Amino acid sequence: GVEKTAGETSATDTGKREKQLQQWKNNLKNDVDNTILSHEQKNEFKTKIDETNDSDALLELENQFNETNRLLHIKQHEEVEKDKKAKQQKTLKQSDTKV
Repeated sequence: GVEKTAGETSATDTGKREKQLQQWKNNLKNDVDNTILSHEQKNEFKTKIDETNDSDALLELENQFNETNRLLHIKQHEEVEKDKKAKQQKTLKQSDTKV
């Protein structure tokens, strides 16, 4: 059928679906703000979530911030253990008997 039609290709649709998207966008930006993402990363995801009408790319943004947050919980845990169990460094004796 049609392709990338060079002209005045103006979509009169997406205005109704946007209402449904807005509630979903609020949900995603809430989770993004509740997660341990950096100040820049929170704003970074929120911007995309608002600008994206593409439901598939919104599903991708979920996969992205949940991944970023997961990577953060793993990285930051090791950095917490670094200070919390810094017994081979100038630190108090938090002798955390745990692995």
